[PDB]
Amino acid sequence: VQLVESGGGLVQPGGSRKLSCSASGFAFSSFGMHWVRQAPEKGLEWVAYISSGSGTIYYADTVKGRFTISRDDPKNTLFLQMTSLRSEDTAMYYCVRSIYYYGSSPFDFWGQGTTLTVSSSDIVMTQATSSVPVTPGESVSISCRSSKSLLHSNGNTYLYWFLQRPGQSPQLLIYRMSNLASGVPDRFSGSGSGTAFTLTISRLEAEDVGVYYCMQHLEYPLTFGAGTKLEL
Amino acid sequence: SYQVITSLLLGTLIFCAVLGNACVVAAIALERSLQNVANYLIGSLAVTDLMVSVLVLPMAALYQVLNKWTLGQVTCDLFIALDVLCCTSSIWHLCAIALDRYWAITDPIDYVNKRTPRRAAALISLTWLIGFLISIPPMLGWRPDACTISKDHGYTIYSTFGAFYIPLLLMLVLYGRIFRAARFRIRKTVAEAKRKMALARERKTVKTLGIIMGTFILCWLPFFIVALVLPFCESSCHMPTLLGAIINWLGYSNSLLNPVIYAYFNKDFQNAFKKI
Amino acid sequence: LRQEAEQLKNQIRDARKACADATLSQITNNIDPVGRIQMRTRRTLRGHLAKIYAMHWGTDSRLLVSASQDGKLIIWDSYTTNKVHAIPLRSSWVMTCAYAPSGNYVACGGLDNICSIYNLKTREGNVRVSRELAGHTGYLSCCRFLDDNQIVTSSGDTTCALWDIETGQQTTTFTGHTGDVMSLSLAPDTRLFVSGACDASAKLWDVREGMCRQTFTGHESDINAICFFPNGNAFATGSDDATCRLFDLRADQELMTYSHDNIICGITSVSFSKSGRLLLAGYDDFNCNVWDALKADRAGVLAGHDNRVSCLGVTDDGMAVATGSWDSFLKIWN
Amino acid sequence: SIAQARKLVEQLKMEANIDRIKVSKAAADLMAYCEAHAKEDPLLTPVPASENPFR
Amino acid sequence: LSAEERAALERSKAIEKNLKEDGISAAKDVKLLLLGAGESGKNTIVKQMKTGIVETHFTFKNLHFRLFDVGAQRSERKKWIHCFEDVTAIIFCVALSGYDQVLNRMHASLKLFDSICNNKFFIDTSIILFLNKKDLFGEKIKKSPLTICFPEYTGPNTYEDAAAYIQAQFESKNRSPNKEIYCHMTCSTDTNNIQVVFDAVTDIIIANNLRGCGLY
Ligand SMILES: CC(C)CCC[C@@H](C)[C@H]1CC[C@H]2[C@@H]3CC=C4C[C@@H](O)CC[C@]4(C)[C@H]3CC[C@]12C
Ligand SMILES: CC(C)CCC[C@@H](C)[C@H]1CC[C@H]2[C@@H]3CC=C4C[C@@H](O)CC[C@]4(C)[C@H]3CC[C@]12C
Ligand SMILES: CC(C)NC[C@H](O)COc1cccc2[nH]ccc12
Repeated sequence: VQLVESGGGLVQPGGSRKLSCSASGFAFSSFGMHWVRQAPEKGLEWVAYISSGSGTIYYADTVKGRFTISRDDPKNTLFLQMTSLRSEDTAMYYCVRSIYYYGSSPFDFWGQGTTLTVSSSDIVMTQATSSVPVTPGESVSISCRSSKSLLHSNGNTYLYWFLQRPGQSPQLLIYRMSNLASGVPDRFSGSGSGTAFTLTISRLEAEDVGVYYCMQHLEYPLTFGAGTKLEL
Repeated sequence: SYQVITSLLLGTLIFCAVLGNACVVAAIALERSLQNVANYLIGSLAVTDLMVSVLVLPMAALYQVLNKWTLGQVTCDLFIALDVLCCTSSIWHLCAIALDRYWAITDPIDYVNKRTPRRAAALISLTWLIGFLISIPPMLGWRPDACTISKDHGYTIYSTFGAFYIPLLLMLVLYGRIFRAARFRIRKTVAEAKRKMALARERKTVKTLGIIMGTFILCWLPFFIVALVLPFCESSCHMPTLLGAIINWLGYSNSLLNPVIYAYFNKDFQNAFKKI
Repeated sequence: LRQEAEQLKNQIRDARKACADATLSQITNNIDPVGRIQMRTRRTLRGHLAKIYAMHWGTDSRLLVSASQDGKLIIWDSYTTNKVHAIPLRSSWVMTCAYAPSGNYVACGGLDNICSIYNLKTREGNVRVSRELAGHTGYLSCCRFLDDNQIVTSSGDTTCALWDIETGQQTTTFTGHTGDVMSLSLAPDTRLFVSGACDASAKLWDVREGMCRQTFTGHESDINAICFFPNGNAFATGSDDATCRLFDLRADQELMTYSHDNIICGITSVSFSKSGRLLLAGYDDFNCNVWDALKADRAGVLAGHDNRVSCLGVTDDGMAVATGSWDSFLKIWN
Repeated sequence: SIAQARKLVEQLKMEANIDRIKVSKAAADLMAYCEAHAKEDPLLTPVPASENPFR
Repeated sequence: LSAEERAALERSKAIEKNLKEDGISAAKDVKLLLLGAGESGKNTIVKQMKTGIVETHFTFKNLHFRLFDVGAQRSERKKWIHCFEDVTAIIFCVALSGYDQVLNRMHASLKLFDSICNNKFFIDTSIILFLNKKDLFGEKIKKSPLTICFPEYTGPNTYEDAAAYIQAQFESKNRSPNKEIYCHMTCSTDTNNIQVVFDAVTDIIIANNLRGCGLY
C-alpha cells in the first residue's frame, strides 16, 4: 500500500494546478479519498473528500467552489483541481486513504504529500496542551476537547488520533475513540466520553516523538485539533 | 325498481372488476415469484383495467343509471378522455402481452439474453402513450345534457383504428404466428401416448387462443364496429341506445375478463393466490 | 469380527440403557413452559440472487456472513442491513460458510471440495482468498473456525478434517463416518466437535487427539444440522426424518426428540438460544420452528420465508436469530 | 477387509469404555444451565425495545 | 446517520448495484447439469463442448451455456442435487456400448436416469439424453444381441432397432408431461453435439414459454 502525491511546486497567487495521487498496492476504487493539508507550521486541516465510486464529494468551506476533488479508478489516481490559489493555500497536501464499513479503520493510510507553495457550525477539536516534554518509558496522556459530543446515537465516538512524526506523513493510531489502528503497538490507548478525550501512551519510545492530532468524523467538515507535539 | 336492477348489475360488475384487477396487482406486488416481464405486463394490464374500473366504470354507470349526464361539461370531457385513454391502454396491453409472448415463443435467445423488465416498462409506456394520443385530440379540439364521444369522421377513423382495429390486426397476426409456432413445436415433439398428448396440446393451444382472441373480439368488436360505422350513419342509421350500452359494457367487461384470462387462468398466479 | 462388533454395539446399548433412568420429559414436567415465543422479522437481508445455503453470525453479534449459490459471500451489518462485503467466490456452488471468531476471516466451500479462507482485513481494502484448503474428496458441507489458524471442515467424502490455515494442510483427518458428513458444531471450549452425517449418526470428535469419542444414533435419516447446547455437554441434531434430537455427551444417548405430526419435511439447520432452552430448527416446509429444548414443546414458529429455510443462527449474545433460505433472503428475528 | 473390521472393533471398544452419567443428572444439568441463564436469553425473555438492537 | 454511517450505506449501495449487475449477467446463462455414469460419454461431450465440480462455459449462437460436470462427486447425489434444481436441462450421457458390459452398465445407467427423472427437484426439468458410442454399439451389436442387457427385448438385432429399443427404455422413465427427453445418438467423432444441445435448449425454452402462455 502506497499513495504517491504529485504536483505541489510553486505557483503565483490566483493561479491553478492539479494535485495528483498515484495510488498503488490496494483496492483504490473501494476507498474513500481525502485531501488533508498542513500549513508549513500549523496543524492538519481537512480539505476535500471523494467517496468510493465518486458518488459523494465534500469540501471544506474555505476551498469549496474553488477546489475540485476527483478520482480515476482505472488508473488508481486521485486529483485535486485547485483554482484561484490564495496565499492561504500554501501547505503540504496529504492524500488520505479511508474506507467505511462497520468496523473499518478510516484514515488509516496517508500519502507522503506534496508541498504546494503560493507566493505573496463546524465541530471544534481543542488540544489545549502542546509541545509537552516527555521522558521515554513513562506514560503520557494527550487530551482533546470537542465543541460537540462526538458520541453518536449509534454508540460510536468519531474521534481520530494521528501521529505526525517529524518529517513523516501522519499515521493513524486510533480511529474511533478507543480503537487501536493496525500496526500500532498496543501501548497507545484512547478514551474519553462525549466531548472530552485523552490519548494515553503507556511506555513512550523515541519514535512517539511527534505531533498528535485529533480529528472528528461525526459531522462531515472534518476538523483537526491543533496538534499536541511531544518532545524529548 | 327498473333502475335499481341496472344499478345493482353495473355496480356488481364494477366491484368484480375492481376486486379482480386489484387482486392481480396485489398478487404481483406480494409475491417474488410473480415479478416477471410477462407478469409485469399482465399486472400492468390489471392496473390499466383497475383504472378503467375505478375511473370510467363508476361514472359510466352513473350515466347509464341516470340515463343522463348529471355532471359538468368539464367532467364530461374528462370522462371521455379517461374512458378512451384507459380502454385504448387496456387493448394495447393485450397487444403488448401478445408481443411479449410472441418474442418468448419465437425468439428464445432474446428471451434469455435481451428480455428485461425495461422492455416490459417500455411496452407499458407505449400502450399508455397510444392511449393518450387517441384520447387527447378531442380535448385539444377535434369534435346537450348527454356525454358522448366525438363523432368526427376523421377522429372516428383515427381512434377506432388506433385503439381497436390496428390492435386487433396486430394481436390476430401475433397470435396466429404464436399458434403456428406452437403447432410447429408440438409436431416437432412428435408411443401412441405421445401423439395423444400432442393432440391434447394442440387442443389446449386452440382453446387458449380461442379464449384470448374470442374474449377480446366478443368484448370490443361489437362496440368498435358501431363506433366506426355509426358516425358515418350520422343521419340514416340510429343505434337503439340499448344495443349501444350493451356493446360499450361488453367492452368494459373486457376489463373484468382480462384478469381471468391472463392471471386467474395462469397456474403461477393461482399458486401465488393460494399463498395468501 | 462382525460378531465382536455386534457384541460391542450391544454392550454400548446396554450401558446407555443403564443410564436411561428418567427421560428429559419426566424431569422437565414441572418447569413452567414458555408461552409462545413470538419473534418478528426485525431485518430482512436482501441482495442474494439465488438460494442461500449457509450463514454464520459474527461473534460481535452484529456482522454475519451468508453464502449463496449466486457465487457471492456477503457480510451483513445486521443492525443496519448494510452490506459490509460482497465476496465473489471462485465456485458458486458454496454450501457452507464460517465467520472466524476474531472476525478477520471468513470461510466458504461446497461442490469444489475446497475450504476457501478469505481475509476480511487486509491492507488492500478488498477481501481476498488467503488460503484454499484442498484435500477433501467430497463437497464441503460445513466448516467452523477454531481460531485464525485452525478450521474444522466436514465433507461429503465422509470425513471431517482439521486444517492448519497457514500451511494449508490437514492437521487431523476425522474418519469414521460412512455417510456424507453434513454438519459440524464446535464445543464452546473448541476442544471437541460433533459432526452429523448421512449415515444417520452423530459422532463426537476430539480435536487434538483426532479420534471419535462417541457415536450417537437415534435418527432414521440423514442428519443435516448439528449444534451443541450452550454449555457443550449436549447437542441437537437436525435430520431429514423430520425430527430433531438432543444427545447428551456424558449420558451418551438421546435425551429428547423434537418432532411433530404436522412436520414431515426435512430439517436443514438447528441452533440454540443463549440459555439453550430454545432449539430453533429450520425446515424444508419454508419456516423455522422454535422448540422448548427442555420440554420438546413447539414454542414458536418463524414463518416468513418463501422457500426452504436452509440455515439459521443465533447471535452469541442471544439477541437475534438470522434465518437464511432458498428464497434468497435472510431475516433477523427477535 | 479384515483390517476394516479390526478398526471398527477397536473404535467400538474405545467408545464402549467411557464414564457415562445417568440421564437424570444430564437432564438436571441441562435444566440448571437453562434456568441459570434464562434471564440472559433475549429470545427466551424478550428485552425492552430500548435494549433491542434490532428495533 | 453519521458521516461514517452514511459512507457505509453508500458502500452498501455500491455493493447492491454490483450484486444486481452480477445477477443480471448470471440470469443470461443457460445452466446445464451433465450427468451419466462413469465410462459413459460425459468426458467426450465435454471435449465436444470445448476438484469436485467441473464447470464448462461455452457460447453457441449467442447463447451462453454453463455446463456443470459433477461426476467427480463420488458421494450421495441427493445431498447436492438440489443445487442444480434450476438448470435449463440435464444432459444425461449413456454409453450405448454398455448393454454388453457389467460393472450391468446399461442397467446402472437406466437406474440413474430413472432417479434423475423422478427426482423431486427435476420434476419439470427436460433432459438432453445422449446415447454415446453409437459406433462401438454398432460394432458390438452385430456380434452379440441386445439380450444380455434386456431379456424382454424380443426384437430385431439390427443396430437401428436395438438403439431405438434402448432409447425407448430410457424415455419410458420420463412419466411427466411438463418434461421432455431429447435423445441423440453420438459416436465421439461427430462435431454437432453442441448443435444438438443448443436445439434441445431452444426447444426447452420455447416449450416453457408456451406453457407460460397456456399453449403447451
Ligand atoms: C363477454 C363474454 C361473454 C365473451 C366471452 C367469450 C368467450 C366465452 C368465448 C369466445 C371464444 C370462445 C372459444 C373459442 C374457441 C374455443 C376452442 C374450443 O376447442 C373450446 C371452446 C372455445 C374455448 C370457446 C369457448 C368460449 C369462448 C372463449
Ligand atoms: C362476465 C362477462 C360476461 C360480463 C359481461 C356482462 C355485461 C355484458 C352485461 C351484464 C350487465 C349488463 C347491463 C345491465 C343493465 C343495463 C342497462 C340497460 O339499460 C343497458 C344495458 C346494460 C348497461 C347492460 C349492459 C351489458 C351488461 C353490463
Ligand atoms: C361512453 C363512451 C365514451 N365509451 C367509450 C368506450 O368506453 C371506449 O370507446 C373508445 C375507445 C377508444 C377509441 C374510440 N373511438 C371511438 C370510441 C372509442
